[PDB]
Amino acid sequence: SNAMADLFDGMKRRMDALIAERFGMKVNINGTDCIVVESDFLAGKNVVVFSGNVIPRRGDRVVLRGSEFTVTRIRRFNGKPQLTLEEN
Amino acid sequence: SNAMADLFDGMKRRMDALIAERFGMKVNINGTDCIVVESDFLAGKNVVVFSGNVIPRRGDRVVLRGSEFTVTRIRRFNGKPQLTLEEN
Amino acid sequence: SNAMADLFDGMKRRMDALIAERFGMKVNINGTDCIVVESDFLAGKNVVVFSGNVIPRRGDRVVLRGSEFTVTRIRRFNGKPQLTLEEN
Amino acid sequence: SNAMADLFDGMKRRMDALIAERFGMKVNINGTDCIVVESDFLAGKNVVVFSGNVIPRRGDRVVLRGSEFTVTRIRRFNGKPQLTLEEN
Repeated sequence: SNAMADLFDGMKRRMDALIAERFGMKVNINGTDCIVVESDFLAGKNVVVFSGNVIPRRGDRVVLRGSEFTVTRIRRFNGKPQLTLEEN
Repeated sequence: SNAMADLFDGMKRRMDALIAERFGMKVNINGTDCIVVESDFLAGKNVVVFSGNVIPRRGDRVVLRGSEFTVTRIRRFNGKPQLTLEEN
Repeated sequence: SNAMADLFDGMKRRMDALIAERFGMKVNINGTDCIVVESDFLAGKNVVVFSGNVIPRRGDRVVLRGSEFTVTRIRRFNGKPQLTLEEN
Repeated sequence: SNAMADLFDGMKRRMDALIAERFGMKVNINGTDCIVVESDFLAGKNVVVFSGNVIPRRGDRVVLRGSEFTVTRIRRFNGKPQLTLEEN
């Protein structure tokens, strides 16, 4: 019952925290700093947002690796924002 | 790199398929049959949708266990539709 | 590094505790009570020992489900004692 | 039933193969080449043997990183040989 489900949830939570720790980048989205991971490591730059303190939007300017981008579209990747970014 | 990430993805995919197999219910949402799991097993009926062949919406009538419901709101649960259903 | 390895270890530890919780049986081996799981659920009765407080041996009498057995041979199953038991 | 158990087994199998891939070393034990991982990454050199084609023994000479060692003792680490090696 819950046991199995509660276990699975914790494993998923720890699994994502590890991916973010290993490949995450520090990035600024609409004024808020957060961690993102390039889609290269998981699969017009593409990245999925791991921090839970931001809600990215189409329009938002994203500073990544010193360059400015614009979130042109937003998909889902296991419930996480997958952003399509375009140079400015 | 990808190895770890590709592994994690497969584990997540298999983990959800098992939860659906063990606790999933067969239910009809807006004319389409699909599998859903009561939130009781994972945490005004509440359920998360596991089948990938439906896109639930506020308004949709849901036949569950012989009764009709209406999806009043839709949240996310690890990227899956979590529906709040009300009796008719 | 350790992170990934430490994570994997904990998942394995929790994974086994769940299997034991769901299918484990209470059994007496050479005077000590412990949990065992029938090989039917994992693959001349055959079982693997989950409790860490016993060290089974060829010769040992095992009371299981009301009947007495003798451990005729001992293999390994992911590092756990897999006992071959014969009726008395 | 088996489903959960069969899933857990596969995850464990894939989990170990990944650790070996990331930290494994190529080493010769009693004439046979195999993969080993330093205990530093998992916890008088100490290592656990991942390859399934060897059966290490006390006495065996082990060539590791260009140096010769002797397996002085053998423990278990989740069912895998954990060897204690001494310089020659």
